Order: sequence, then C-alpha cells, then structure tokens
Amino acid sequence: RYDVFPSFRGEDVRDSFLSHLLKELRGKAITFIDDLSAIKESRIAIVIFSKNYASSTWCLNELVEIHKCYTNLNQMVIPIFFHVDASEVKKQTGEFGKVFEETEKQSWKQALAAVAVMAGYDLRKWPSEAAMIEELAEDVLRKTM
Amino acid sequence: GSRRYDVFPSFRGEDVRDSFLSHLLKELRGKAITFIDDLLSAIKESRIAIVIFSKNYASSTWCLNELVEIHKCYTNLNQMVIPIFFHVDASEVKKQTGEFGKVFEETCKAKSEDEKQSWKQALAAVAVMAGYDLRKWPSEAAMIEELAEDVLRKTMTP
Repeated sequence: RYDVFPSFRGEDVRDSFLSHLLKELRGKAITFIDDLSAIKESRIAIVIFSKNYASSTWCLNELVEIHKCYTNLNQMVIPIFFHVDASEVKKQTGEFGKVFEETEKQSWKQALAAVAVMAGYDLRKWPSEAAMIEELAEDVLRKTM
Repeated sequence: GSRRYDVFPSFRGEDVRDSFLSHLLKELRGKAITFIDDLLSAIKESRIAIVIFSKNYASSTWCLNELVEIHKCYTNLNQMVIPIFFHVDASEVKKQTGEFGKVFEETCKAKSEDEKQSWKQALAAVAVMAGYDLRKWPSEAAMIEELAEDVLRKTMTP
C-alpha cells in the first residue's frame, strides 16, 4: 500500500523536521500515512529517534511492530538520529536511557538495539537538515523501485 | 576481483600521524580493517577512503592529488569516501575560505590553474559528504570509535 511509515514523537519533530521530510518525500512521489496496523502495509519504516522518542509508549510499541515487520516481512527500516546519541539508543545509556524507562520492557530494548545499528541518518554527520533529508529521500526513492 | 585494502587514509602527517591518526589506525587494526602503510595507485585498490582534513591538508599537493584521485574513484569505481574535519570547519574546506582557504591559496601559487580547479572540485565534493566533524563529537576517542564501527559496516557492502 504505502511507500513509507514514519515513526516519531510529534512533540519533538512534527511541526519542524518532519514537515520538511514529508514535503521532500511528497515532492518525490513517495507515499505515506496522513494522521498502528498500517505498518504492515508499508515497505519502508523511517524511525525518527528524538530526545523524547523514549517517553512515549505508542512510539516504542510502534517500533516493536516495525521490528516484527523487519524480521517477518523484510520491511526496510531507516533510523534517523535527531539530536540524540545513537549509542545511547542502542545501549539505553545516558540521557536517552534515563528517559527510556522512567517510562514488555525487554521486547522494547530488543527493538531499540536492533534498529539503532541499521544504516541510518545521523544528523551529526550531516552539514544540514536540508541536505540530510535530501539524501534520505533519494535513498528511499531508489529503495522503492 | 577483490580490493586489496579496506581503507585508504588520506592525511597530512605533520598534523596528525603521531596523534589522531595513530589512535584511528589502532582502532582500525583492532577491528581487522586493512589499510595501506606509507602513491595514487593504491587509492583505486581500496574500498573506503578516509580523508582527514586538517589545517595543513591544504598545503600538500600530495594530499590534494590524493583527493582528486579519491574523487575519481568515488564517481567511477563506487569508492566510499568518509571525510573527517580535524580542527578545520567543513564549509571552509568546501568553499576554500578562512584559514584553510588561505593555506590552500598559498599552495596554489606555484601550480597549474587546471590542477587547482581539480583540487577545488574534489574539496567541494568530498566536504559536503556525510562525515565526522570533531566539533560535533564529545571526544576524539568517541569519534574514532563511531568511525571504526561505521567503516566495519561499510566492509559488508557488496
């Protein structure tokens, strides 16, 4: 059905980083969902790890479902690391750890560890949000044909 | 036909060999990542180029010719290039401005305008690629660890 499923905490990214990503995707004719069982129906899951991704249960459970569609459906998963250390996502250490379960639990740690290591986009390695989002759209678009 | 080296380090010794480069190479060794010991013919023989931009990278035509060649292999042989910005800022390398631009400009005075255009194109193309700016990492150690894991994954590419 869909080209992309986005998993993100709205408070961190919806009005800003996400709007730019979705605009670039749209302009490349990438398909997604305009606001949980839709994940199955999506070829690519773009996961936006932000500072408060670890505070939402809907986020984490969305991620577990994304992880299941990786292992069972060969859903491709692209993690974005948005002002968030990727090692802290993988190891639930530091700031991101603290937020993690101030908030089952082991299925979560398994998803975070699994997706954190995949080929992704670390804003800290990129000159700008605009350029990173550009590369991400071309990677999704050639990942979709 | 397999490539002889995982990594080709392109760097300015005077800046980095005794310090930052020795730590990065130890980390690479520790993950069984191969690299040449020190020349442009080796470059095409490497899966990954790590370009360490430092203050005096700009002052060495051997580095800049290395960079032109890395660029050629990036577009022609699908070579992966990782830039590192070691106490230079990326846009100064990308645009040849400020400190870095000044050293670069001093270097070009006795050189082909043509060569110079090559150097500018390589600098601009590599400087915008995703990479490791030390300003954006907690420490050299932390950055080198992330870079080495990155390089290791990239050796899983077919």
